[PDB]
Amino acid sequence: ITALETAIILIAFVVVASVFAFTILSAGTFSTERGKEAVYAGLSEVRSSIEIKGSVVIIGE
Amino acid sequence: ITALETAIILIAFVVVASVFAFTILSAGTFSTERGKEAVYAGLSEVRSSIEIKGSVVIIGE
Repeated sequence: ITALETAIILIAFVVVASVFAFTILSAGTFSTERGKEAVYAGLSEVRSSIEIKGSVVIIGE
Repeated sequence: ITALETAIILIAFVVVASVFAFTILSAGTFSTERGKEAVYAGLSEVRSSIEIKGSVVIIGE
């Protein structure tokens, strides 16, 4: 007797673990993507800049 | 577990540096502009003298 039912719980747990493992794999991929994008965005902002060259001229009507 | 955690803290520190960096850039531009005004202001004052020519005359009522 004891042999047969042990099989059922045996399958039941591995299926749950596999489904959980699949979710972690998908979740981990999204997290890394978000982190990578943040670094690229930060570097772009620091680099961009404008400076004024020469004197300012004003024209009277 | 440690992977998912580390992404969240990592983004937090990058954003803080980005905001701090932006503040420095804007702050530094103001300082340079103010320093430049002083030199032009100083030079203008030195050359703006005036001089008396001739003799002084008084008219009797």
